[PDB]
Amino acid sequence: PRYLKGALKDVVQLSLRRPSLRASRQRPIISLRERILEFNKRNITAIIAVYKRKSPSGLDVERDPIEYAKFMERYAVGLVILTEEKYFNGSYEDLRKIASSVSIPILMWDFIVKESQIDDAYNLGADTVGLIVKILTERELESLLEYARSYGMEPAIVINDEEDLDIALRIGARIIIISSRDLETLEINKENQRKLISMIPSNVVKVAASGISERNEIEELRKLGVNAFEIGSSLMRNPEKIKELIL
Repeated sequence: PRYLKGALKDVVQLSLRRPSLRASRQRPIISLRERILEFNKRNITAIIAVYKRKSPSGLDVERDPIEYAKFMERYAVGLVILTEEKYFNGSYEDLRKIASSVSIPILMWDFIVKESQIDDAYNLGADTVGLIVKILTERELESLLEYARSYGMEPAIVINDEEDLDIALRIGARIIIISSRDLETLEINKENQRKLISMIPSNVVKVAASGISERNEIEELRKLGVNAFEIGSSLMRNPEKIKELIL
């Protein structure tokens, strides 16, 4: 991984130390990219609902994974499931459980740093994974992207700045997550997010993340070319906000 410090470095040490999992995948690979695109053509708002019990940028929510997933199934273009243990209190089990209960596409969000964590996604039912630029060498990032593709997965590439984005373009990202929230400071910059978005080619699926909270924002960002929307903690709090958000 890259040279790091503080909370980030600590997540990446744990992730490297993280025990693999034995299991057989019992679902098909459902592409997140392809379904975002269907929603666009179908003129339906593409919301990606996140599941997380805890995050550094919210208060803890105790809530049933399955009940949440089954509920979002009626509405969301897909689900993000956190499986990072320390900072997000997530588990592979949340993934397994939800994966056996819904058949919308599932992205596993963790700090992915080695092949075996990709094996776990696959083995557990995840349709795809988040690859984090700020965390990986160009080499590792290219290496794990190829590896995810060997299973049939098309990973999302998560970005914050122009350097991130340039490296996503290097590897030929097909799906990019543009987060406005900095991993370290937790500062949100929507102005920087908008510029990043303007700089991304049309042929690439663009998902805006962090900070989104109302249909007007979603509408403004759609006019700017955004395809789908990762929405987290507020849906954890109030899952039925998504009916409002998809109008």
